[PDB]
Amino acid sequence: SNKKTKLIHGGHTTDDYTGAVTTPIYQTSTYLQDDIGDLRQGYEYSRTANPTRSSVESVIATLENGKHGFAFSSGVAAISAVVMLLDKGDHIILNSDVYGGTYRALTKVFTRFGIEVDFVDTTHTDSIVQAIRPTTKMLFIETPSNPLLRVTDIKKSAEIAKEHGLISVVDNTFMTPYYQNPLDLGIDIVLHSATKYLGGHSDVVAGLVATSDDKLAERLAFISNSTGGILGPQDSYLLVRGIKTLGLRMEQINRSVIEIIKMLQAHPAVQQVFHPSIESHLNHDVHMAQADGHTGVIAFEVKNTESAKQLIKATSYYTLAESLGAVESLISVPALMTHASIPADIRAKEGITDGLVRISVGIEDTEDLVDDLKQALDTL
Amino acid sequence: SNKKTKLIHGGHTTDDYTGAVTTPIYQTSTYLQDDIGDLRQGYEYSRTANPTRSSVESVIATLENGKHGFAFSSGVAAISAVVMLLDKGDHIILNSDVYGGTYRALTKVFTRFGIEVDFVDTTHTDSIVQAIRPTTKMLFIETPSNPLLRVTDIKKSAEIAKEHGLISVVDNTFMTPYYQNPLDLGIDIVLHSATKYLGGHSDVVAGLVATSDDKLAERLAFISNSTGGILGPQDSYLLVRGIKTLGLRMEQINRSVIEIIKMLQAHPAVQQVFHPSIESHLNHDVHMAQADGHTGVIAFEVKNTESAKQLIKATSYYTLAESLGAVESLISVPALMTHASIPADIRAKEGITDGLVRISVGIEDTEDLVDDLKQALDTL
Amino acid sequence: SNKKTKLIHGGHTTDDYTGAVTTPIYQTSTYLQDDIGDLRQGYEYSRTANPTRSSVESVIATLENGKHGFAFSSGVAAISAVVMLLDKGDHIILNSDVYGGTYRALTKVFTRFGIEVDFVDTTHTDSIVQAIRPTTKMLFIETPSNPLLRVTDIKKSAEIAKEHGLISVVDNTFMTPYYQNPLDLGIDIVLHSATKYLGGHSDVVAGLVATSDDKLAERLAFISNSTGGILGPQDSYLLVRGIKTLGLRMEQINRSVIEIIKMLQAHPAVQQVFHPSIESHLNHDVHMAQADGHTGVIAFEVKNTESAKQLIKATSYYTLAESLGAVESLISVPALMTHASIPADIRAKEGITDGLVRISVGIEDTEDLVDDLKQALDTL
Amino acid sequence: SNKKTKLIHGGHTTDDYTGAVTTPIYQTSTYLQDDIGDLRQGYEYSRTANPTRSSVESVIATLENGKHGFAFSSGVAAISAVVMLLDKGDHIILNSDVYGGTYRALTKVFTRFGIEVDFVDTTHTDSIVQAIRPTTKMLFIETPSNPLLRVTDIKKSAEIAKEHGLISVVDNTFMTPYYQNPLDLGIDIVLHSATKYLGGHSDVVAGLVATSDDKLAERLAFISNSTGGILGPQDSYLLVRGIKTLGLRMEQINRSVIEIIKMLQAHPAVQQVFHPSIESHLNHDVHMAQADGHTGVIAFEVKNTESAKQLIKATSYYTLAESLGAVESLISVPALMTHASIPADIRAKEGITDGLVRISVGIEDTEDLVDDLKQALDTL
Ligand SMILES: *Cc1c(COP(=O)(O)O)cnc(C)c1O
Ligand SMILES: *Cc1c(COP(=O)(O)O)cnc(C)c1O
Ligand SMILES: *Cc1c(COP(=O)(O)O)cnc(C)c1O
Ligand SMILES: *Cc1c(COP(=O)(O)O)cnc(C)c1O
Ligand code: NA
Ligand code: NA
Ligand code: NA
Ligand code: NA
Ligand code: NA
Ligand code: NA
Ligand code: NA
Ligand code: NA
Repeated sequence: SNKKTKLIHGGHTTDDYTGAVTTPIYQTSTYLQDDIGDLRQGYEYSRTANPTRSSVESVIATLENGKHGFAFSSGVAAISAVVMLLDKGDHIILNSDVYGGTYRALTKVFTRFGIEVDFVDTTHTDSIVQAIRPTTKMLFIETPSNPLLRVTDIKKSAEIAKEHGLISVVDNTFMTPYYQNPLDLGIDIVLHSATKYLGGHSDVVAGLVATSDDKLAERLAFISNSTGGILGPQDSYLLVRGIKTLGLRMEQINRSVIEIIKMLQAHPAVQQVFHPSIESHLNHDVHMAQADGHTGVIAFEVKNTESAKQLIKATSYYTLAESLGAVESLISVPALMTHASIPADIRAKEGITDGLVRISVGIEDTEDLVDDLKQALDTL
Repeated sequence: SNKKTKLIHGGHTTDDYTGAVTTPIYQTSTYLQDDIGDLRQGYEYSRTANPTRSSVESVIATLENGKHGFAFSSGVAAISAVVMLLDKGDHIILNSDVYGGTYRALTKVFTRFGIEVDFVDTTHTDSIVQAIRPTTKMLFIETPSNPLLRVTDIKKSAEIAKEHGLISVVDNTFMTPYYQNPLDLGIDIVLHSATKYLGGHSDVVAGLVATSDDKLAERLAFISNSTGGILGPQDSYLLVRGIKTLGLRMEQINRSVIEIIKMLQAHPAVQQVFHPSIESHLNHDVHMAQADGHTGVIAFEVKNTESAKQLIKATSYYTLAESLGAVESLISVPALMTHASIPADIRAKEGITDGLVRISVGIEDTEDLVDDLKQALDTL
Repeated sequence: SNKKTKLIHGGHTTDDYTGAVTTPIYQTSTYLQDDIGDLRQGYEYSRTANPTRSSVESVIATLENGKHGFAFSSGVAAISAVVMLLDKGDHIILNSDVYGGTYRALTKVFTRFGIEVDFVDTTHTDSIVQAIRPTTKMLFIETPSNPLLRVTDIKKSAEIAKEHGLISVVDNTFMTPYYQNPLDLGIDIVLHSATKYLGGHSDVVAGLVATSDDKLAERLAFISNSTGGILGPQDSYLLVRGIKTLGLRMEQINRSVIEIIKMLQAHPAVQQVFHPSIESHLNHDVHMAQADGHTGVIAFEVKNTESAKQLIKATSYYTLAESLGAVESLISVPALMTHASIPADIRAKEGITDGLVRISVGIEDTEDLVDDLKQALDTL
Repeated sequence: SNKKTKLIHGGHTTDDYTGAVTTPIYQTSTYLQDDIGDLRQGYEYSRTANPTRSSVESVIATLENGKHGFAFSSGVAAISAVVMLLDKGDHIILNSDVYGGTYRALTKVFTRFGIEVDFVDTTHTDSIVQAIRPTTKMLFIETPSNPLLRVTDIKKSAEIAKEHGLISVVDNTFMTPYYQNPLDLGIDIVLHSATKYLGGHSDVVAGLVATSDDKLAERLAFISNSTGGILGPQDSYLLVRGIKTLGLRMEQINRSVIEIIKMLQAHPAVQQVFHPSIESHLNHDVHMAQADGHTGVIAFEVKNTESAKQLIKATSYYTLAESLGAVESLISVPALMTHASIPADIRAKEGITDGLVRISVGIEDTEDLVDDLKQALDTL
């Protein structure tokens, strides 16, 4: 029925055999066959299928309202598998500010295999239509994006993709299936870095993919089996376990996000704040139309590198580390940690200023997170 | 010093911090930074590097006498990473009877990305020289191969590759580093399905890669980080644990292999036996020159499908399952399980007869394995 | 600062060495010594101390505002260790309705070792004073109790224990440290079946003990080391992980508990409801004075065995299984599952009627849990 | 049939449900019941029984030729459970040099519960007969003992126990079931610290118990369920995995033991050597009558503390750490590490001289272990 119930009872996460109320961890590579070709429960080799992996695959399919789930050894392994649906000479349209690892994979790996990519500003969906070439096969969209949280209209992207025969893909990592369901809006394939919110505890690197399309699912299964970027059973188990509390975690994070944004907007040492909940944010109305909650990632401007570093030193409850979606609140400086490759003038042009801070809101008490960040900002 | 000592004390498999005599399992995705960019021990994000994965990587590099190790989510993920060293338009020479998963990946995935492949009979190394095209970049060799155990001269392959500027790769799964060290013979890259002998216990799917080449290592690290087919920490730990007993297991397997082959050659219901220890086997002398032991995989002919199936039913200690390198002895019928896709007439032409049986010798008592298989053959 | 923050940042649950943001899993039994007797970080043998176990021990000590934590292989192993603080001839006072496993251990194991026990109704604390013998050494109190949720005044129990030289112990399983802190009220020792709420995911059997008393801690450490009921590192890790979401889970459970109790009190097929939040419940005022929330365990009466069984069959979201504190809502019938040993007439006398149902409220959506249980009650 | 085959195929270590060739890890606390009291496969609560624990229990029962197995959180938890078969006023006879942890448990824990113990020299079995009191209920024997490897006649001990109505117990840790089977010689109960050889990889703390006696098994099951010192599922799994290679490891260790003892006896810086394989060792003939191999623990005398410490510093392949039965060879000095509590004069009287060295032989190459220890002895 409701979302918090579906998180607990959706998917197959018990043992039919013993009745165990959690998925057994099948730390195994192969399976007895009673006769040649007769598989007791359909398992024959863990790369092809593993019962613990099958459990987390059924969870993500259920939560995204798809039919088929796939678990990969990382988010970028999921992305790489989806890109390998295409051939040399095929073309992909992506949003201009995709995740750095996605940008790296596409422009430094798959470009050597002859896949062509263009990065366009998808906040206006007619820019997608202009970029469509005769060779375009795929539209790949993150929303909201990192680190400036640009929003793309998912449903219009799906219609454009359908009209032009494109496979549509949404990287739904930042919103999670608790708040945004791209398959319900016509998207062909949805994927996640489960390393972030889904696992939720900073202790699994994993990617998840769901689709309702039988033929796309069969092609993904073939690629997964052939290139072998499969999630292991122990990580599959920890993913299933972490997903149980996804709703509670996301709701705590959202309460804190609202209060933190009020504080940031009021504070004199903060300039621009980037988050889709802000009413003046581009495509705010579009985000509310396609999601019923918010990501915990917020970016905001302080004055310069020195203020950003002192902010980090002065906070007691914001932890300096890579990644997002932890139970701890995380803090980082994109210009130094994710975009330090880009020359400074182009960084500034894109809005990645020296004093741009990104926080990933965790599940600490709301008042503590607000008060801690405010008192640290007061030291500026 | 000697091999069994190096298995125990080679690589870094203790905890410098606590002194723990086994590698801690870092079930973690990210790492505190004391200041922006300052990593306490060089770790920042588990996809890029994880201390448990680093441990198994240092073991495989040590055991193969290389400098750099890489752990992937499966054997075929390791193979896929190595193939991705090449670009569209590049050409690969492989032995004609490569592992089915390798054949599938190359001819159904990477061919769509414009990598060109030819499968040639490398048992004569001048067939490699004939196949070399202006676009050839890589020579990929398994030895001995599956399921007929064809042997390829590793050292001459390495010289040919050096002379023509080719990256040379050996799939060393069947022999393990305990018996065959391709990097010592001039090969650029050695790889393994650690799913088999290295893990040794049928409970991890994993691939391992080693090289001494700094620049190839840097390219593999970039591909691993970008396409994300990384082995998880729990599987990395179980791999390190299984490798400790590799020498004892391989030596038990070899004692049984010798006795089983004597029995098979003497038995009237057995026709041809395929194994590199047989003196009339093609390139027997070459195998002894490049290895100091034997794989546990043996193939042999019985009369037909019915005899093969009754053999399986009559054995008490041979287990019908996919994979090899278990502690249990495994039995299978290639024509029904690995080559059933190939039309029957071409199967017979290649020597994959209906009555071709493959066994993977385990670590059960030698006399039991010999006696069990003999009494089952007597029922034919 | 506030409770939800302390759950995330309290205790030592990172790796000082690598910076890993989660506790490494030390699957290890022993530790290198640089010289005889010099331990790098104080570890020498995992039974005596293990760094992953040390992490969960520091969490429970922090959450209960104690100084010393201890992790055992189960709740009853923790209880057994605490009982072994006493000698033959010593006497224990416990509440009359202690957990069945505690009753079993005391009256069928430790009674054979000459420990004497009396079970008294501690809802009136003067009954403790009357039961105190010259040989009494320990007062052991659960509050609230199972399955009728009787409440005992913790602070008065602590004063009585101090006045008469008794070691005071509270089994704080049902309330968790999120809502009730016995050490802050003068109790000597607090313990938990971490199998329930603390782990929270039905996937660890474990006991935890905390104290502020240096000398009691030293005696518990000696008993733990000597009788060896230690929690393993993998379970220790999963406990630390589950505790992160304890606050969010308990708060969801409490919202559902309030609404479910309203429904139960209004429903015509329900007679008596047992829960400390009900204002007419014995020692309701005492519970509010010593706790700032509620357990998720509720008991209530339907008509008979048949109604209880049909209730179970008609619910979609209440799961029939043993244990409590899961993310799933659990349902059971004490007279058939925990008290079937007791003759029926004595069952009825104690209030364990045939139609007494116990539910453990999980973290499903509140409206679903209320509506599901109501519609099932309507079928009666 | 033969021992190495029984190690692989004995016990139930596959999944009947999926066919998985390894035991699934049931990281779970509780189990769905289809109706009240109807258990799908007999499981209801993991403390009472867990399917992964059940697997390792069936292995130890099979390997010791018993009927019932029990897995505890440590060796001393197994010992404590067996001691709790007795009541206050009952008396136990143990060998005079039992393991220090066993001595500690008995004389500092269970003595407070009124169990009486006498430690006698069981190398002459008539000393057992003399020590038998009217209150004696149990005979507890280690053979061979630590650190001087005294041998006790198991079969005569069993007959004495039967004649006088005693429960007989053998701590079979040092020999393992691969070489010595006390239940076959009439002993009632056999137990192990699986922390040592059985796990074999220094990464599990665990105890195992086997018996053929239905009534003793029922009493052990009740004590295990009631005091809760149960082994967890992950450790149970690693135990099952480690036991697979027990035969190969023990045989490698035995080859090295023979050669090392030759070297030690010939070396001028070595005085007495203690090991049951030495023909002049007390009860050498008795050991050969009840075992078909040897423990890897050897003790030998050098001159003094300084020589012992320099020996440790000069070895490359002997590791200074607590415990035994690792894949690594371990070295220690009892007078400083296990018997430093005992005054020096009594240490010397018992034979625990300052220069007494204990080694636990691992699975490194035999020639390396011999040569390394010899060259280090030459520096004396
Ligand atoms: C309610 C519920 C569903 C239905 O989810 P929708 O959001 O309506 O698609 C599925 N599974 C479970 C377990 C549920 O409780
Ligand atoms: C002997 C030894 C080596 C050297 O191995 P080679 O085969 O000579 O290359 C390396 N590491 C360890 C731990 C050794 O014992
Ligand atoms: C707030 C806080 C504490 C203090 O907890 P009290 O309830 O005041 O005893 C301890 N640790 C952490 C991490 C905290 O945030
Ligand atoms: C041979 C064998 C046995 C019999 O063992 P004994 O030592 O004769 O008691 C039991 N189980 C298996 C799997 C065996 O192979
Ligand atoms: Na479900
Ligand atoms: Na669709
Ligand atoms: Na080493
Ligand atoms: Na080279
Ligand atoms: Na902390
Ligand atoms: Na106190
Ligand atoms: Na078996
Ligand atoms: Na007997």
